[PDB]
Amino acid sequence: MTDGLNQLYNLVAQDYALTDTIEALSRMLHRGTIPLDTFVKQGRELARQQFLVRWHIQRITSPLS
Amino acid sequence: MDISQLFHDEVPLFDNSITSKDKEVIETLSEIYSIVITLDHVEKAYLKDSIDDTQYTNTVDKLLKQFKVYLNSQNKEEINKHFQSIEAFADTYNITASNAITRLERG
Ligand SMILES: CCCCCCCCCC[N+](C)(C)[O-]
Ligand SMILES: CCCCCCCCCC[N+](C)(C)[O-]
Ligand SMILES: CCCCCCCCCC[N+](C)(C)[O-]
Ligand SMILES: CCCCCCCCCC[N+](C)(C)[O-]
Ligand SMILES: CCCCCCCCCC[N+](C)(C)[O-]
Ligand SMILES: [Mg+2]
Repeated sequence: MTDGLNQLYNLVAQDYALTDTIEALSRMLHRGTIPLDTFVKQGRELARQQFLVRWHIQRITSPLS
Repeated sequence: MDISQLFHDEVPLFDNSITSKDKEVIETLSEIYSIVITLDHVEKAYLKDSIDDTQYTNTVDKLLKQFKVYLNSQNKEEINKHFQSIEAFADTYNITASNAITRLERG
């Protein structure tokens, strides 16, 4: 694929991995497997990265998808 | 045009002409978002009685205070500029945080 299509695919893959990881931590939190302080610290960092990944996806796909 | 032409070259995260202030605004939004998402999971976990009542109150208090600090910056007008476009993306892809939004409304 082109550099552009490679880039977009990687960002989507990264978005899904970030969601997978936030959900994994969320399941641990609800279960009591990790403390609240740990979820907040790690959860916030991943969500921060996810915003920017999604911002990036939007910037690429803004030509009417 | 085919996709190969439409998505030929890599696109940078921010436009190469983004001002220092504009970039700062977006970075502040990323922090606001992380609080919204994180809080939404905390609210939901509290509903399942999996979080200690004291730890929950302290954690949510801290998140609420932090949210206020971020919001009360970046000219204050420039953050609302993006809020609508964030809602349009979120509605398109069904990205929700309704428990967080409800809590942030009150506190
Ligand atoms: C949606 C199916 C498309 C899968 C495309 C996989 C991309 C392979 C990229 C290979 N490479 C090692 C050069 O990054
Ligand atoms: C712009 C760089 C974004 C890379 C995101 C990669 C997602 C994997 C996150 C892995 N981990 C759960 C350990 O933080
Ligand atoms: C999905 C990644 C697994 C997360 C497991 C959490 C381990 C955190 C250890 C750090 N801590 C200081 C709390 O011991
Ligand atoms: C999960 C929330 C992510 C929303 C991202 C919104 C992207 C707005 C980008 C605006 N812009 C004109 C630069 O394309
Ligand atoms: C072009 C792909 C856009 C990536 C963002 C998509 C958000 C996925 C929403 C997942 N969810 C299950 C909560 O609806
Ligand atoms: Mg798994």
